[PDB]
Amino acid sequence: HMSLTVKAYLLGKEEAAREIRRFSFCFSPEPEAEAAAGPGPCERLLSRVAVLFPALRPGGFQAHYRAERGDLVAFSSDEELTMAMSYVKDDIFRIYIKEK
Repeated sequence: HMSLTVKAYLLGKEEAAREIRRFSFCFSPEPEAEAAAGPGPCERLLSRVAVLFPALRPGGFQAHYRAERGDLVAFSSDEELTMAMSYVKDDIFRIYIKEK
C-alpha cells in the first residue's frame, strides 16, 4: 500500500538536466501476478519515463542509477531495481535517464 516517488533526470549531450518529472510508485513488488511475464518494476518504471520523457524514443533509452561508489550503472532488470532501492533510505528514488 505504501508509495514511493521516483525522480528522473533527463540528460542531453552535455549531460545537462533537460527535463524533470516524477511519478508515484507502489511499494508492492509488481502490479500484476498473471500478466507479468518475468519483469515488473523495471518494465513499469521504464514505461512511465517513456510517456513522461517523449523528447526521446519510447523504448530506446537506458536508465542509469548511482551505486555505493557513485558511478552510473545502466539498469534494465527487476533484480537490479530491488537493489537500487536498497541504497536510498528515504522514499525517493533518483535515477539518470539517457536516450540511446
